[PDB]
Formats: sequence, structure tokens, C-alpha cells
Amino acid sequence: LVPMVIEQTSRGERSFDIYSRLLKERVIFLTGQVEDHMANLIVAQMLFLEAENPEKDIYLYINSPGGVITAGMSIYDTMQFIKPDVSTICMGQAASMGAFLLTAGAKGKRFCLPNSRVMIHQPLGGYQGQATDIEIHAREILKVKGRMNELMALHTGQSLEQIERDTERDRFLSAPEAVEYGLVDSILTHR
Amino acid sequence: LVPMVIEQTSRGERSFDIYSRLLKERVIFLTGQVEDHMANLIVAQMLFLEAENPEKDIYLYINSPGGVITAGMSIYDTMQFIKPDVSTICMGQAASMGAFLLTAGAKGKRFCLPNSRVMIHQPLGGYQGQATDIEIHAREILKVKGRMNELMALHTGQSLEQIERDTERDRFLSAPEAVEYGLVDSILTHR
Amino acid sequence: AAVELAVKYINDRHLPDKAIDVIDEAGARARLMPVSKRKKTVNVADIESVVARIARIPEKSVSQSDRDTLKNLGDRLKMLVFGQDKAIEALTEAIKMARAGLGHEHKPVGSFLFAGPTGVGKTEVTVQLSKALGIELLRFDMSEYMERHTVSRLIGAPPGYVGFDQGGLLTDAVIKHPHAVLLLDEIEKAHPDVFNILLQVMDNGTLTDNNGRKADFRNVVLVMTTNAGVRETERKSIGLIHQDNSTDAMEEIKKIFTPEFRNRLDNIIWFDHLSTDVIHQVVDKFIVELQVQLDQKGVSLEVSQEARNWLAEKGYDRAMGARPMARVIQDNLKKPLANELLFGSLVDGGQVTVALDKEKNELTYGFQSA
Amino acid sequence: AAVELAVKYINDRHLPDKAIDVIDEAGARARLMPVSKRKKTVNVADIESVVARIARIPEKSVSQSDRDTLKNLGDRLKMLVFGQDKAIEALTEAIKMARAGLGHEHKPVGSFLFAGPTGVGKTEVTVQLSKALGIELLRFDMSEYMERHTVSRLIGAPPGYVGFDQGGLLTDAVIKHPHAVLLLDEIEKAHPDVFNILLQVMDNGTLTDNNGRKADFRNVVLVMTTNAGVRETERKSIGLIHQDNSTDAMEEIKKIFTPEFRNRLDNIIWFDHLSTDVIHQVVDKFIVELQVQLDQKGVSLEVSQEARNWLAEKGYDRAMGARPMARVIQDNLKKPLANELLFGSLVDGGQVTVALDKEKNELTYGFQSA
Ligand SMILES: Nc1ncnc2c1ncn2[C@@H]1O[C@H](COP(=O)(O)OP(=O)(O)OP(O)(O)=S)[C@@H](O)[C@H]1O
Ligand SMILES: Nc1ncnc2c1ncn2[C@@H]1O[C@H](COP(=O)(O)OP(=O)(O)OP(O)(O)=S)[C@@H](O)[C@H]1O
Ligand SMILES: [Mg+2]
Ligand SMILES: [Mg+2]
Repeated sequence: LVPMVIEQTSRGERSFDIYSRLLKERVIFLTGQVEDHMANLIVAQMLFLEAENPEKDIYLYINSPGGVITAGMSIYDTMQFIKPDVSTICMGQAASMGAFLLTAGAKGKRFCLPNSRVMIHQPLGGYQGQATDIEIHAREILKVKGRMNELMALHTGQSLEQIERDTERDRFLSAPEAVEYGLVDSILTHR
Repeated sequence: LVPMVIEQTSRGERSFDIYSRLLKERVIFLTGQVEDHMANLIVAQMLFLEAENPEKDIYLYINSPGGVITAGMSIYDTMQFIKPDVSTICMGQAASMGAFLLTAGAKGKRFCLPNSRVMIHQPLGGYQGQATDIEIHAREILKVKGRMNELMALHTGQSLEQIERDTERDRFLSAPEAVEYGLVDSILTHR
Repeated sequence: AAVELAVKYINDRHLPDKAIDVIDEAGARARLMPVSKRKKTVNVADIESVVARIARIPEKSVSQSDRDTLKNLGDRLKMLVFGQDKAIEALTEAIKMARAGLGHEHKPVGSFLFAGPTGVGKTEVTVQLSKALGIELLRFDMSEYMERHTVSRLIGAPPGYVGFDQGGLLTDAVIKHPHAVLLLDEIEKAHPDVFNILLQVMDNGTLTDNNGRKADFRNVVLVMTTNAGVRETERKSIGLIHQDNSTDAMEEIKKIFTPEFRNRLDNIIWFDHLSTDVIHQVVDKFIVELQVQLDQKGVSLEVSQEARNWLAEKGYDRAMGARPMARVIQDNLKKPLANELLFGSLVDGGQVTVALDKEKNELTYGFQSA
Repeated sequence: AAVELAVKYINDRHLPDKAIDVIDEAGARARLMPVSKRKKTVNVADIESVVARIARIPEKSVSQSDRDTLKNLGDRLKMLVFGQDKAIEALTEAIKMARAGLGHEHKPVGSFLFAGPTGVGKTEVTVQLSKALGIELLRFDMSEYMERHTVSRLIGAPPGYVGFDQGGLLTDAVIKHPHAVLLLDEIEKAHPDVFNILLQVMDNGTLTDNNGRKADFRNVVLVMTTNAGVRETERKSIGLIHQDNSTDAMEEIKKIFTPEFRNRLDNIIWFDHLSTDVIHQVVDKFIVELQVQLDQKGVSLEVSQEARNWLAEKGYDRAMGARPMARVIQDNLKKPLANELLFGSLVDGGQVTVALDKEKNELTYGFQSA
């Protein structure tokens, strides 16, 4: 049950849920496995905040174990498109398509908590049918794989070959190791 | 169903749910298995209270049987990040990642009821697949174990060796025994 | 020194005439020595003396009499207000800095916001501070100044007033008594407009009347008592561990007072609750006050220490401050005495004793008329 | 030139007699020269002096002293107000433009709105500007003009008053000091009617009073300060990272000041928060002021760089500007010396030495009786 928090304004007092109150402060929450429905809310939230104040930065807390690759791209495409710089904070956990969004944040406004952990690996999928259909479906996984590494290399700044070999298998990176890798600029000990 | 309560104010009468009324008094309930969703509610509540009063001490009633270790770290990071001293109280049982948050409270504010029971054990996790992947996931749990022992040593003050040997197997600690170990400063029976 | 000191303190006249005023007057003082022109030559010290009289401000080179009073100021106030040593230090030290010459260039001696629970000496310390220094106390009740039209009186007169009196209650008062204690009790009750009026009073130390006269607040100690967050400290938190609630009052202070107002303030001293130990001293103060009332009638009061402790326990309430202590003394001591003073056994002077008996746990009164 | 220049500046008389007054005085000036009528003919650029003298405005062909003063006024302000360089540049450019001859035909030299956080040099930069320029500072605390009846006193006098001291406070002051700095502090508190007065000032440059006198605002600098949106600046967001609420504060400024008012303003400056490096400069400024006060008592003070840095770490608060630094100077430097000055070794001579104790992170004070 989400609690209701009272917000006091000169006009009067308005009761909002805890999540809505934080949304008013440009704080979006990316929780749970990535999906189209939950991503639509994140996308819808970014557009509303961008209009209210396109200059102000938007913060996107990220505590996710990963999820659908395509759903996350909607969020990623909306972050680069809008003018507000979308800051990203990795609270608790970040995984495939959760960490990609973390590094996708604007330069100098990406952070990780001191005890946070982040993981990265290649997209996982499968298909069953005739060999001809499996070839095209399999080829698409490579296309997104190569495209994903190009984006991560762009944000992290590392060589494409380094990400390709690292992404191949699962790699658990602690918060300090992420800074060396380039996923985040520093740790959020305090502002 | 959750009951509703009336808060008397000069401006008028406000209707709040029982949980939300307690939140107004900096009382947060950590009940149930730790998860990414419930942790965000606790995290969002901590951030909201910080804005209302960044100096007053927050309270957290821990009555959980433990859960996801990574989700709990989102709450632990926030507890030390925010300036308010997050007092912790143990209602009923406390288990892995429940006790870790119980001992993470500020010095002199951690408490336990006379009948509250605390349980501490090492993280439990399993992964199946290729031998190379098992080694990577296995090393993570070992690394996380050391972080748990290192963090608990600071709060409790005991050496890592004592915690390492004791945490190998499940250890139940009553309220008086827990005080000796250092999880909590004192009991609330008389203050 | 004449031109520098006069332009600084004498702000109502232009420099050529103003400077010559302290020169001409310093000459007359020089020739009016006790026997015959003792000091023919004039020095800077004599100029400072003349400037302090023209502006009615404390003179420099503080005599030993004032020094003794300043050093013992903290101790003297401590004998009246108990448990608020932090507030006394701010008031006393700020005064010392001003007299010593380290005061602000144009700001007042001190601007303080005494916020605390009820009956903690927020107003008694300011009232007694004036008596210690022998300066006039400018007590302004801000509950009256709750409307915008009322605030105009502080710096002017109501619109459409035809009489000659176009002065304000705050500007005129400061002009008559420039060295004084300005007390704005329960300022939070007043309309927010009053806060805007005091911004110039702290940052610049000057307030302009509607006519245009500029008051001088450089020597007027400014103290403002507020009960912000009183309901919060009264109520207990919904939790196993009761909360301090002192911080909550400060968050309300931020809401009621604009940031520019709080930034001007020298300090915001939060008065703490009275401990059981200090309540014993309060009982002695009330009894001593009762003795003064009884000495006029010719009767002397004697109260055993065991009785005083019992009274403290009967009237000791942290949330309600020290006012209940008066009620238990009034009910237990003043009520029986009044029946006798008015009707027998106390018309003429007679020693009276009040001692507690452990058996009955009640006070015993021996009038012993004489 | 006389007829054209006179109508442009001389606004208190009609054109035929006004022109002749400049021609008659010109001849009078030439004959009074010490030389035996060397400049017999009245050439151009000589009449400019007469009109400038009659109008009490700066003349053309600025002297080397004024040129040096305007060139030197790029750092001299930066030596008292640190940071906020963009605000100083706006003030100097308006002054440099007007004196150069390139300026608005009927508007003032400059109209600025100084908004920002508490404790920044919004007002100090204005006050120090008038001192650097050697011109009178016209101050107007807008907290006294919060009611409609009070605003009528600025433009003129109410009809009901029969006092001989008619005329407005702003019109009279401007006429007395045409070349001056007009400071409207806390303009947001003033009634909206005040805007109707300033709107015609920034657009036309003249405000006719009830009596009918014409006041010229061509050479008067217009600087108004405000704290609109200041609450947002000190407000902390509900998040791990505190966000910059400067953009939101500007919206509040756009709600109080109509677009027409802002459109006529030459600039709308926002004062940035004080940085750590800047604080070290601010500490030195307050330390210098302390030394000046001590010099009057023959006391010298020397503070180690380490101690200065320690005072900055304690008093540095970005949200509360630089006023907290003053409190730190009072508590750690003025208070230990006030006790010593009144009753102590520091009666005269001084030779004080302040240094940090790293072991206890507390300053050690050394007093010499000399
Ligand atoms: N700290 C104190 N020390 C000694 N006597 C005290 C103290 N506080 C209160 N008293 C006594 O109680 C009387 C009344 O206190 P008040 O001046 O009403 O306190 P206050 O805090 O200014 O009250 P309000 O209601 O909060 S404005 C004083 O005149 C003393 O007799
Ligand atoms: N940038 C600065 N450099 C040096 N001293 C400063 C600076 N800003 C403020 N001060 C000091 O702080 C005081 C000046 O504060 P002001 O500039 O008058 O504040 P303000 O801008 O009017 O703020 P309000 O009251 O919120 S409108 C003096 O004691 C100055 O010495
Ligand atoms: Mg009082
Ligand atoms: Mg100002």
C-alpha cells in the first residue's frame, strides 16, 4: 500500500501518493523487470517533466534485475531526445538493460551507491521453427548485440572490442569498479 | 482493511490511513520479505522525511524475515546517505538483511524489544549452467559475503573473524544476547 | 574624531554644522572645570564624551563602574533565570562587543529570536536584562499587530489623519530611548508584513518614518520571543520512542519567517525545558517574591526545605514550564495566608512556619500571631 | 548648441529664456578668467560646461580623473564584492556608455533588478558603487511603502495634509542629487502601484510631482533588489541529489513583475551562490574590518592563514550566503577579545596572535599587554 504524503503550498495543502510527490521533484523510479507497460510510465513521466521545466535535470533511480531489450530502448531513446539531462542512480542492482540505461545518462550526472552492484551480459533469447526462420531471428540478436555495444562504448568511452569480449559472459562490477570501467562518473557519497 | 484516522488541525480535519499517519511522525514499517518494490517505498519515505526535517531522527520498525540482499542495500545506502539518524527497532523476528538493517542504525538509537529475536546467516544463492558462468556467479556471492562481514564489523565492532565464523551457520540471538554482540545498544523495556 | 564620530552617530544634521557643534560644546565644557580651567587643552577623549551626550549613546572608555556591571551581568541574570545560560551568554557577549567597540558598523547590538516551550523564561530574561542595565524596556505586544493597517502605525499614522501627530509607535519610542531593549513578544502571531519592516532594522539598523525621520537601532538590543511549534512540542509522537520535537519548531520558524529575516538574525537560541533540579531554584524565587509581598504587611515567612521539595513535585511539569509552580504556591501558601491576613491571626506582624509532615503528606501552618 | 543642449537637460524653464541664460552666463564666465580675455570668442564645447553646471550633470570631454576612475572601476568593486562579476560589468557598462555619449535619449543610464540567494552582494555592490563614484547613494527601503497610501508619498503629498513640506520623497531626492544611485531594496514587498511609477520612469525618464516640479532621471542609476523566489534557492529537493531550483525561482519573479516591467529593465541579473574560494576572500574582508575597529583602540590583530581557512569550513553555507561568516567572526574573534578589552590584558597595545591547534581543531589566542 503506497502511503499518502501531504504537500503544503501557498494556495493550500494537496495530498499525493509517495511516488507522485517524488515525481513532482523530477524523481523517476525504475523498479522491477523491464517491460513495455512499466516503460510506458517512465517514458510518459519524462515527457511531462521535460515540458514543466526543460532546463532542469531529471533523476532516474534504477533498481532493476534487467528485462526486455526492446522496452528499454523506448526509455533510452526518450532520454537522449529530450533536452533535460537524465541523471541515473544505481540503487541496489543494475543488470542488462538496467545498466545500459545507467550509462546512458548524461555525462557527469551518472552515479552509483557505495554498496551497489551492476552486471552486464549479452541479450538472451531463443526461437523454434524451421532453420530458415531461425537464421533471420538469430541474425537479429547479433544486430542488437553489435548495436548495444556501440552505444555502451560511446557512453563509457571504451573500445568496442573490450566491451564485446567482456559482454560475452556475465561480469559483476562493484560500484568503484564501475567508475574505472566508465559506466558512472563517481559514487554518490553526497552532493 | 487498513483503518483510517483523523488528524486534528487548525485549518481543518485531515483523513489519513493508519500507516500514513505514522509516516507523518517519522515511523516507517519494514514488514515482509525484502523486495525491490517494497524497498523503494521505504527509500521514498526516507527521502520525503529528510526534506520535511533533515535533522530529526527517523525510526524504522523491522519485523521482516529477510529477503533479497541487493534490494536491502538500497535501504542501507540511503540510511547512511541521509543526514538524519535512522533509528532501528526490532519487532518480532529479524533475519539476513533484516538484522543487517537493524544494526546499521546510528549509535545509541538501535533498539530491540525484550522478546525480539535476531537471526544472522550468510547469503544463500544458486545458479546452474556452464562451469565458467558458475565460477563468475560463485565469486560474486563470496565477494558479497566479505562486504557483509566488513560492514557488520563496523556497526557491531567485532572482528571479521568472529562474524565470519559465527555467520557460517545460522545464529539466533535474543535481545540480551544481541546487545552483548553489539547489534543493538539497549532494550526498550524501560529506556 | 569630531567629523568621523559625528557623521557616524549624529545622523540628523549635516556635517559642517554637525562637526562644529561638538567643537563649540567641547570648548564650553573645557572652561567649566571645578576650580579654575583645570584642563585648558582639549583632547579626543573630551570629544567622545560630548558626542555620547548629543546622541544619547554609551560613551567609549567604559568606566570601571560599567565594567563591574558588565562582568557581573551574566551572574546577576543567572540569579533570576535558571537553566538558560546559553541565552544569557549571547545577550551579554553581544553587549560587551558593542561597548568594547567591536559591534557591527551599522547593524544593531543584537537581533535574537527566542523560540522555546512555554514558561521557559523567554520574556523574563529580556525583562530582567533591562533592569540590570538600567535602560528602558520597549515591550511591544505583537498579537495586536495582526492586520496590515495596524502595521502602518509602527512606521506612521493611519491614512487620513489630520492631527499634528504623524509619528509611529516604534520610531518615536526608539528616538526617545535609543539605548534600550526592544521586545516583540509573540511576533509569529503578527502579520508577515511586520517581518518586512524589521529587515532594514537588522541589516542597516535604521528605520524611516512616513514623514522621513530615520531612527537609529545601533544601540537597541532587539529580542523577539516566539512560540512557533508549541503545539508540536506539547503533543507526543506516535511511536515507541518519544521525539524531542525541538527541531520541529525550527522547521515551522522557516515557514513563518522568510529566509532574509532569519539570515539577518544573529542567533536563534532554543530554550530548553526546565529540569527537576532547576525547578527547586524557581520555587525559591517565588517564595522570595512572596516574602517581599508579606514584608509590606509586616509578616515574615519561613519555609522548610522539605516543604519546598514537595511543592516542586506537585507542580513539576516539563511541557507546562514554570507557570504551574505559581499555581501550587498560590493554592497552598497564598490562599491560607489570605484568610488569616484578612480575618485574624495575621493582621499584625507575626512569624509563620510551613513544614511538611511525612505522616499526612500535607503542609502544616503555624501562624503564631504577634 | 545652447538651445539644443538646454532643452535636452534644462527642464525647469521654457525655451526662449532658457537659451539666453546659457548665453549670458557663458560671457560672464569668459570675462572672469584670470587671463586678460584670452578666450575672447565663445567657442563650442564651452557652452556644454554651462548647461552641465546648471543641470548638475556630468559634462562631455571627461577629465583624466574621471577616465581613470571609470577604468579603475573594473577591479575596485571586485576588491569588496567577490564573485558576481557579471553583475558588476552591467553596472559599469551603463555608466561607461552614458559618459561616453552613447545613451538612451529619454531613459536613465541603467535599470537593473538584482535577485538571488540570501547573503550575496546584491545591495553591497550597489552601496560600494556610489562610494567608488563619489556620488550620493539614494536608498529607499520598500518595506515601508507596502500600503497604497504610503506610495502616494513618493510621487507627491496627499491632498489632505496641510503641511508646508509638500512634494514627494523620490522627486525631491532626485532633484537634490540628479547624479546618484537609487536603491529600491526589497521591491517585491512594495505595493504594485509602485510599478506604475517606475514604468513611466524607465520609459520616459521623468516623474512630475503633484506640485508640478520636473525630476530628470537621465543620470540617476536605477538598481532594485528583491528576494523573489529566494525560498526555492534554500529549498532542498526530495532526492539523493539536491537539484538547482534557480529556474523555478525565476518563474516566481515573472509572477510578481509583469512582462512590461521586465521588458523595460536593461538587465535582470541573477546572483550566483558564493563558492568556497570566494569565502576565503570574504573572510579577509571581515578580518580587515575587525582590524580597523581594533586600530581605534590601539590593538593589532594577526590571524594565521590556517585559522582563516578553519573559519571558512565552519561558517560556509551555500544556501545562507555570507552572513553566517559574520557570526563566526563574532564568536571566535570578537568575543574572546571583548572580554580581554574591557577587563584584560588587551587594554592597549594589542599584538594579538591567532593560530589553529590541529590536535583539538580549535584556535589558540595569544594576548600581549604591550
Ligand atoms: N527559566 C526560568 N528561570 C526562572 N524562572 C522562570 C523561568 N521561566 C519562567 N520562569 C518564571 O515564570 C515566570 C513566567 O515566565 P514567562 O516570562 O511567561 O516565560 P516565557 O517562556 O516568556 O512564556 P511564553 O508563554 O512562552 S511567551 C517568570 O517571570 C518566572 O517567575
Ligand atoms: N559577495 C560578497 N562579497 C563580500 N561580502 C559580501 C558579499 N555578499 C555579502 N557580503 C557581506 O554580507 C553583507 C551584505 O549582504 P547584502 O549584500 O546586503 O545582502 P542582500 O543581497 O541584500 O540579501 P537580502 O537581504 O536577502 S536582499 C555585508 O556584511 C557584506 O560584507
Ligand atoms: Mg513571554
Ligand atoms: Mg539588501
